[PDB]
Amino acid sequence: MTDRYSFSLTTFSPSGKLGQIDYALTAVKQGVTSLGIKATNGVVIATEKKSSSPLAMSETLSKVSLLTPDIGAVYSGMGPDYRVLVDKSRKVAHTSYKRIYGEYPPTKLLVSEVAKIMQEATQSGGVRPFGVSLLIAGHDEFNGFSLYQVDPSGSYFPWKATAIGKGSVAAKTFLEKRWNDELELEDAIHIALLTLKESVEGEFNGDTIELAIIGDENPDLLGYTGIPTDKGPRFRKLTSQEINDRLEAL
Amino acid sequence: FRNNYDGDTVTFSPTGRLFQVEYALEAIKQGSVTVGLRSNTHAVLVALKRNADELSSYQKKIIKCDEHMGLSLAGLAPDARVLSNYLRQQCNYSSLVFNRKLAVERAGHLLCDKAQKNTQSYGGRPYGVGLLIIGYDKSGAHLLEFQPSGNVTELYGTAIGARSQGAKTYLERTLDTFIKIDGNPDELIKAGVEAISQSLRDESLTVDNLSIAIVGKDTPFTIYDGEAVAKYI
Amino acid sequence: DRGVSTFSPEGRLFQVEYSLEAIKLGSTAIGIATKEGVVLGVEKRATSPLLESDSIEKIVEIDRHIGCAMSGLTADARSMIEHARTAAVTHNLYYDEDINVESLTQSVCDLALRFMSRPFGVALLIAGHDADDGYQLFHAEPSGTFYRYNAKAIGSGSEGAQAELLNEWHSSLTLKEAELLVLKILKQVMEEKLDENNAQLSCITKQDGFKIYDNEKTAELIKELKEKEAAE
Amino acid sequence: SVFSPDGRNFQVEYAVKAVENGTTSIGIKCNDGVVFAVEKLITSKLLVPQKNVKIQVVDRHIGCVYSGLIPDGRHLVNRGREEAASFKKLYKTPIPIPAFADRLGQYVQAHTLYNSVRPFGVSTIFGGVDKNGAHLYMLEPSGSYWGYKGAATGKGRQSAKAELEKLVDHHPEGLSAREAVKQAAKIIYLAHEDNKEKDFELEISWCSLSETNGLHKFVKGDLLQEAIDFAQKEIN
Amino acid sequence: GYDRALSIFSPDGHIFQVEYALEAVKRGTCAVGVKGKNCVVLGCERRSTLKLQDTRITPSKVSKIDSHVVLSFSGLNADSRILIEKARVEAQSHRLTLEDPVTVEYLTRYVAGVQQRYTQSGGVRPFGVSTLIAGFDPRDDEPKLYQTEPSGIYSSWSAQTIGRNSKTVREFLEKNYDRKEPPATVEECVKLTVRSLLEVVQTGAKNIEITVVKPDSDIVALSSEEINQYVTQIEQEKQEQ
Amino acid sequence: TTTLAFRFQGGIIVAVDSRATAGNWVASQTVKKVIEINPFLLGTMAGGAADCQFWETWLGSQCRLHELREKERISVAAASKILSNLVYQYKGAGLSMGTMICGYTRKEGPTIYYVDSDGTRLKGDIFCVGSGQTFAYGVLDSNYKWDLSVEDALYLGKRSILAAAHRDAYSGGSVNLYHVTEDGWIYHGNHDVGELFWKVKEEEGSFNNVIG
Amino acid sequence: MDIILGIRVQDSVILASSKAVTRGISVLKDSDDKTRQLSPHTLMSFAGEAGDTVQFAEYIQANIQLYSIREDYELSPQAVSSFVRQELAKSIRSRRPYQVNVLIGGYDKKKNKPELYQIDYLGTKVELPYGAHGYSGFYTFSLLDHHYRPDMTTEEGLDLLKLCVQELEKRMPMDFKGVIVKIVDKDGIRQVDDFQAQ
Amino acid sequence: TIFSPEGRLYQVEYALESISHAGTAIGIMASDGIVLAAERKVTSTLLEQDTSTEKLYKLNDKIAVAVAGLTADAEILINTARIHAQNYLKTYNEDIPVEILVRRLSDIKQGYTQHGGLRPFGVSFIYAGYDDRYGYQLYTSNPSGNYTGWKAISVGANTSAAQTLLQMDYKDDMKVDDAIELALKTLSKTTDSSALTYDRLEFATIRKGANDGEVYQKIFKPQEIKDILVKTGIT
Ligand SMILES: Cc1ccc(CNC(=O)[C@H](CCc2ccccc2)NC(=O)[C@H](Cc2nc(C(C)(C)C)no2)NC(=O)c2cc(C)on2)cc1
Repeated sequence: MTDRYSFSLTTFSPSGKLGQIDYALTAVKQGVTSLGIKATNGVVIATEKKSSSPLAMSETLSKVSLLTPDIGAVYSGMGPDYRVLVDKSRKVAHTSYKRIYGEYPPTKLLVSEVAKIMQEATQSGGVRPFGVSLLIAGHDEFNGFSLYQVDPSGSYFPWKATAIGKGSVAAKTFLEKRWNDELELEDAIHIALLTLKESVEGEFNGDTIELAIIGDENPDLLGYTGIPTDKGPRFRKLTSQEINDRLEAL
Repeated sequence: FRNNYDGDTVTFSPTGRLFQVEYALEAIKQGSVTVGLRSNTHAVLVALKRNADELSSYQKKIIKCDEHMGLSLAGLAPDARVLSNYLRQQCNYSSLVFNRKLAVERAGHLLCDKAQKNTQSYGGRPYGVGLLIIGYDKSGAHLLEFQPSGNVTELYGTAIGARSQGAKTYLERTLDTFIKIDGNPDELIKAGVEAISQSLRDESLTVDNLSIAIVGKDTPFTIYDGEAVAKYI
Repeated sequence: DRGVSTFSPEGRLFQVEYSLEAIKLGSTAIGIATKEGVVLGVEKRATSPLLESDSIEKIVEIDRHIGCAMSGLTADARSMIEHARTAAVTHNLYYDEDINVESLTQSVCDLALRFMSRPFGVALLIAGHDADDGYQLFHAEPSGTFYRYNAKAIGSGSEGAQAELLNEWHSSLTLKEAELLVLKILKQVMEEKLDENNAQLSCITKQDGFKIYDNEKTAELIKELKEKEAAE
Repeated sequence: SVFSPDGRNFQVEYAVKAVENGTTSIGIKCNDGVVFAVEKLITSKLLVPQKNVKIQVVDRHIGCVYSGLIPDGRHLVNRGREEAASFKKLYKTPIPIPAFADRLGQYVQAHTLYNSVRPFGVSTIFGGVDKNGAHLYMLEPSGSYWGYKGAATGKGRQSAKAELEKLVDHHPEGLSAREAVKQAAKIIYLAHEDNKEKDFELEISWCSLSETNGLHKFVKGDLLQEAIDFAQKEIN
Repeated sequence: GYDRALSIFSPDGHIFQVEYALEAVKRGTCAVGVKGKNCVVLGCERRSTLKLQDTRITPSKVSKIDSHVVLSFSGLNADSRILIEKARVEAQSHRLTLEDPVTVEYLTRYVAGVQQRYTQSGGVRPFGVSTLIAGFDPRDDEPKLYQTEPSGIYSSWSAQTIGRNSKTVREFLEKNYDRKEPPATVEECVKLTVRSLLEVVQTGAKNIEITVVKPDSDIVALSSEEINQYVTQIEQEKQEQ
Repeated sequence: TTTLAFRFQGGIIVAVDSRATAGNWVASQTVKKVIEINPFLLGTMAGGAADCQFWETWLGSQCRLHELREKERISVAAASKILSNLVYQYKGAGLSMGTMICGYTRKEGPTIYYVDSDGTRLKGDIFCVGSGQTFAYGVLDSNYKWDLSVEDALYLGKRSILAAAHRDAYSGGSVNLYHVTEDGWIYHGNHDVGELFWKVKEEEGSFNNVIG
Repeated sequence: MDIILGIRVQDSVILASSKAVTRGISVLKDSDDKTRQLSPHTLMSFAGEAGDTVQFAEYIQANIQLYSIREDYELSPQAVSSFVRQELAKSIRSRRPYQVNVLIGGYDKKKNKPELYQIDYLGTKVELPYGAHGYSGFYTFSLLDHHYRPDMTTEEGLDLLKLCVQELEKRMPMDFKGVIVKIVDKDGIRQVDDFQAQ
Repeated sequence: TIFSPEGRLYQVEYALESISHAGTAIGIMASDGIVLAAERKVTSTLLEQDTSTEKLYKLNDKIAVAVAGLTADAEILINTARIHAQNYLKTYNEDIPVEILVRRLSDIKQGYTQHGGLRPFGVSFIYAGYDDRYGYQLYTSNPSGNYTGWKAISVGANTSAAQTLLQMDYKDDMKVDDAIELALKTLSKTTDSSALTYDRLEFATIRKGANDGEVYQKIFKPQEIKDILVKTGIT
């Protein structure tokens, strides 16, 4: 009992590298590919649902997660690391922002907070960095739609479009070709599905693809009527049925 | 095999040994000799003290613990202070809380448990001292041997320290004689003095060289040094 | 290279043994215990002639009846002195009497055990008087062990100093003889010529307590030694 | 806190060696209790006979005996005692044996989880009578324990285990407490075969529903001699 | 709870972290101090990695502790800020409880004490700093100069130097400084200081800086030009065949 | 209790009574209300007997410690401020003490500080402290001249305590007299009020309020 | 109640403080300085509960001197008074509040204005042309409301205080034993050590 | 946080080594303002430049920093510097003097150097700010906890190259617009890209705000950098 490793496990090498952060990035590279595209009226984030045996229930694993009603996240690298970050991020959106200002945080600031949690594991005693890269997509009244990437070091940066993981190089190139600053949302969904066809080996259907948007407010996903001054969550997981319908005319 | 397995006390060797504990045990062999023996009425400690120079003192090796109990040391002297102090407290706690003189056997169990913790906690070190514990309680006279491994054993007699095997051999043979020295302190002391002798290539044991402590039926624990021991050389 | 409180296969504590080495590199300190008093002398050893010699405090008062000389990493001695003083004043506060010299020493050695990240790099000669046991001299190592001595020397010149103390000490030395002997034995082992600036004398008497001799009274005894040793 | 590449914990494994190196000790379940027994090496003629008690009681109803590092064993029993006290305080009833087993289980197991603690160098045989029967348990340095009809650990464990196996096969009906006491004396004598450079003292304890009212008691005097005698008989 | 012991002994009885701390001192720019009959002077040097520096706002090497005591250092600059802060806090604390400002000896003992503590505590490294502390006791005229080092040893000096090439300047001072006759003028005491620094620095331009302390909290820094008046007087006049 | 200390031409006079009470019970007549801290420092005690004795005995311990640390007698200012700072830590917990720290040093000359358990610390020439203070002030203030001879100042102090011993129910016993110079304090004896009153009455012709 | 007065004239700030220290039925001292210099151009006067009064002043003094020595720079009166306010406002909610009221009189050298700040034990701060703490304010505020002019000289300000003191000697129940007067201008802090029989 | 036999701090030296690979930032101080210029690390077309901030951070209203090193490590230090400034303002009712804020960040850095067994932050700062004691000020801090004041300075990649050029073209009586020019010219010759374009720069000025007597912080937008690139002759 007691924590007896009170020093940093990520130190500087004589060349100025931080080994553990590099190795965490290597872990991300092995990860299943994931992407985000920012449109003019939305953002889309997508990944492959790499099943382990067909006996596993793919729907029961969350690869795309709601963080706040307007914010989503997806990842590449170590799933178990992502899952605990989603929990801590959801909680901090509350403790650090909603309990103070009575409104959910703007995307850049929630991202700032995840970034903080990941940096900490880069410098605290007795811990290793998280083996994930996150893609966070959201909207807020004052900054509109945004998309960010957070890395093992806690670095973040905003993208118009990007991908991470196994086939990241190939996909970044594919998007660069296809991205223009006038895309509707349905256009960006379509481009996301095309980019993701490369990554994937086996089946390519709605039960092997996890895809969510940040779009218009969904009043029927609120759960109550009568306060006309919110129309509801902008985050929306696409159903298996919705993915396939866009794949037929693909 | 002996390589990275003596780093700390919190590590087992592939043989199943704890080398740090074994090394602490080794501080005793290097320590000056002491003897303990008892009959049914009294228990006795005889400790040959060691000097640093001809100009130095013969560092005291017998520590009183209560009116009915005490010990002799061989090894790191500071470690004898830590433990005998803890024993003074346990004796004291027994007196205050329960109006009970603490049983020698319980004193043994308590020392064992204290030493044990240091053979298992990281950043700590085993005690580097062996102790001979005499006492008189409600079940009579007692001698105990403390090993820093946490092993304690009750005996009629024994010896620890430099060339202790000599005295321990003599005692193994003088057994049936001394055990019967009841109600006669001076002969039991003499039997202790003659036991310590079988462990001296050194020399003649002299006036400032010798230390004797005794506890018994109507005799409380008392240490004799110098003038008082002259009659035993 | 593994730990601080680690045992060697010979059953010694590595760090305690290496601290003893540091003490061997220290300036020489000598103590002589008589029936008229206890003398403590030291070698100042200025690392340069620009150093103001009388700013070298290697003999310090603890209580009026207890003084102490040090040798080794003298900076480590600060908190031992401080602790020694607190122990002696606290004792007087709780008991309305002088602390016994043996009790004071035992207390310092208790402090020594508390390794704090490392053992002390300094050994101490503690000298004084109490009603029970009279004039006493103590050597206190950073192991927590202490020893009573009629005479003792610690520091770089101690091997030769001890040998000389072995010949010269007897149970009838007067204080003034004892002063001369400390001075003599220091003159032999010091890597420099002994004068009133590179050596300091001190004593404790029952009547006058612990006094550091000022440079003038020392210079006189140096002059008296040069002469006592001319005729013989 | 270190797995070796084969999935084992190499520090636990070395702890086992230390146990294998210890004095031999046993437990036998009978039809209404448990008996315990141990080999006490007589290092010297100077040891006081009957006076270096290895067997320890927990609460009033649980016996504990062990092989390996004796201090490690005592630490474990101390903890067992607090775990017994804590249970009684909260739930009134004395601690059931399966429950007491998991308490030692988890504690011993905890000492295999962290790099700053070493595992225990004992295997402990313990048991007693609770509200629904007698129970015998053995717990290894990993924290692994199971129930047993018979159990042995220490230097002479193999020869002792073979003897136990024979009894189980030749007494499907169950053994008696009175009998198991004699049999335990036999088994320790047989087991001393693999440690005979020293003389030894025998120590036995038992917890029987009808012979002790379900409390742990030592076997002394008359009954201890009858057991020694019976064991001396089947060796000549 | 990080308490891993960094300052430990080696088999020959040396504490290598304390030793390498001294190495960092000898790496640092040179600092010197010399005391007069009625004064003490402190002198420093500057390096030349870059000279597009702003000198108004860059930390000067002589720091005021109280109004009557100053500290200059050789070694790691970042470490010295920490020793100075604590010395400043203590100086105020001594005034508050003793109703008197510190003696130079007392402030020295305190700073040396803090250095020592850092040589024997878990999970801390010694100070890569050695210091010169100078001034006058309150209501006293006799000048005071003390030196501390990473071990916690401290002592007083007629004159002393520390840092890079101090071996050289201690050489100069040992021949030139007379115990019989301290530089009785403020002026001639600034003389011995600039001379001693000239051996190491080069041209006494934007590199040599000087500070004078007189009794009763009288402490004046110099300007480039008033330094140049000393650079000039020695070069030309002590050039004679 | 009545205690006083005044500064004058020839140093400081310190005089105190020697009575302890509990309610109306006279507990003792032989109590020592002056503490000798070192040969140059005195403290006087008024208020709770234990509070005063304990913390002033402690004050002596802290003053000795300063001698060893700084190789120098502590200043009166700093000795008083140790007591004053300690007592302030305890403010509100109900300590009860009013004291004077008196002594000479080369830096300060003869100095008196009044220290009480409210945390008050004052430097001044003349203080009386205790239940009898007003009786003392009255005699003292109306006979005090800076130019008093040592003999006369000694008497004035003594007489002022007599005054308060007489009128204050919670004062009496005896007077203990001290004189403080550059050479340190000198004790000028114990004086039973039992004897002193009658002697003073006859010799001074005062106390005409008193029968016989 | 001790008397703590402050008047801000055109070129200086003047503080007058009562010299008496009274415990119970005795005036123990008639020459007390209820003032601490905080820096060469900032002066604080204080009244309130017995021990708290000096302990607080000297703690404030220590902090300001520290800052000065650390920055080789003098804090402005506005800054010092904010430090003090926040210190009191902390104290008011602690286990045992400091029961001290203060006047801070300083000369701001950057602005060349003199400044008077009144702060009570609760940490209530205000800047005023003249101020007072305790009962004394009940007489002086109105008196000064009548006689004060914003552009008075330091010599005129001292005549205004003389009125204030004389009024307090006519109407206050207790003998406060006269006042010590101190001036804070561009040249720093000085004492008019001759106010009583003048 | 341990010493080498030489008397240098391993983890620090290696941290500075880390910083030398970071996008270059320059600070230049005029008579009437400070310029902050910094270069982004090998970027992409898809990287959002509009809402992007990574090298230039506002600390309060009078003080900005330029970052060379680990972006996330700097986020930590920026946040606690922002807090310290607000603590100072709350305590004193005065904006924090530049030096004081700089000293505090440096003292934080120094800690990791000396105790706790945590790794230093891999970050260097250029501080540009104004206070009424010393006017415009430029400071620098690195992972050793060391801070110094500058007329002009650079940190990160190619400081040797950049430092040579600034000494060659800087002269005390400079105006802000000349300092802007000097900043961009120096980055033009020390870049690793083919040429310097707008989407690879962050730019900031601390001026005297035309006509007022009050201090203004301007962080140049994309389109604004693009423009100031035209005037100087880099298009
Ligand atoms: C050394 C010395 C002795 C005597 C004095 C003068 N004070 C005194 O004589 C004060 C006066 C009362 C008082 C005033 C203010 C606060 C508390 C108490 N008396 C004192 O402290 C008494 C002394 C005393 N008490 C008793 C008995 C045993 C209660 C009968 N016998 O003597 N203790 C108390 O009042 C006292 C009560 C409790 C509870 O704890 N101490 C000063 C200095």
